[PDB]
Amino acid sequence: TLSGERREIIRRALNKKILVPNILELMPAWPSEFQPNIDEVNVEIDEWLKTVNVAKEKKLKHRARGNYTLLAGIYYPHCRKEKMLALSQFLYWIFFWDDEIDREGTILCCAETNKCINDCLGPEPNYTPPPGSRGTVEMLYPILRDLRAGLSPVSTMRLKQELHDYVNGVKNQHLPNPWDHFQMRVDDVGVIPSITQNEYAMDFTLPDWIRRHEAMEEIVLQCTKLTILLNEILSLQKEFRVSQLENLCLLFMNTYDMSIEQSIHKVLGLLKDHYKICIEAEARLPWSTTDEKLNNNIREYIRGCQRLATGTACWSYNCERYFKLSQLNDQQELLLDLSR
Ligand SMILES: C/C=C(\C)CC/C=C(\C)CCC=C(C)C
Ligand SMILES: [Mg+2]
Repeated sequence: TLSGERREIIRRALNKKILVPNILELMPAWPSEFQPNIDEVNVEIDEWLKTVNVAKEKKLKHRARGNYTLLAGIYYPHCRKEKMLALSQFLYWIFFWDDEIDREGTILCCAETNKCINDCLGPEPNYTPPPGSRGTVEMLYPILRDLRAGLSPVSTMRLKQELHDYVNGVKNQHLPNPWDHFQMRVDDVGVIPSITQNEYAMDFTLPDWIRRHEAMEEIVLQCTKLTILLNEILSLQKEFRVSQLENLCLLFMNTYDMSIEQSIHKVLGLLKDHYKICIEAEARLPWSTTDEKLNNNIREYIRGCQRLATGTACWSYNCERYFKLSQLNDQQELLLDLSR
């Protein structure tokens, strides 16, 4: 039965301590940087959060442990400070929304959220939340409006589809097979809208014909996979402690009777594989022989993709969403601790 499988995983992983190498070292060509106005933007974010209709203690737990302005600051380290506000607000939205979301309640929330996405990003814009909107939907209307104000319709269409994909993936969601779990996250994970928001952050539009080029599709895919893989390792302690066993490390343990150490090693191996694929795709991009602006846009778009992966790791090593920062030693090696 499913309960026997879950119970045995818990039995095998309980109280295990695993030292994880610094994941940033597995992506050595891709540097991590910090937007220089994070503190100033956080002051704005704190004033804004007072107006958000999410419980005070919940907003504060996210602000304290997640501190998503820092995440935006690492995703978008070269944007101007004026862009940082909407970018930080969006991350507060998606984490609040994911937190707050009972099959009926989920279906209703997803429908109201998809409606907001259509209202704000679709061909007949309406930025006014319907009366009686829940807090995590009401707050999304002005965020999408502000993002759309700094986006071409080309980029807006991609953001719209990507947000629908995220919301519908949440709606749709034996222990599962590890590869089924991985592929589901590759389709469903909320990271692609962050790649598109680099176009907002750096005020440019990547043309569709380049976005659809096999090598650019590959880079987006590889960076999505890399972000998932490192998140599986970095979130293992958090998820195991609330008995959320659908973590890739535990699924490798279950399906293949791997030890927890072997399974983490396997995920780290996949990270290195997909990084090398990603790097090799750059040579195949349709770089222009003449157009500096176009090539700067291609460069910025792929740096945005790479920063999703390095930035999610770097942020995880600089906040307390996933573990206590005392669990890092002086080499940024993480001592996971699956105690309860
Ligand atoms: C799966 C979580 C991560 C890869 C961390 C970075 C992800 C985002 C910034 C958007 C996803 C938001 C969620 C609440 C899952
Ligand atoms: Mg996770």
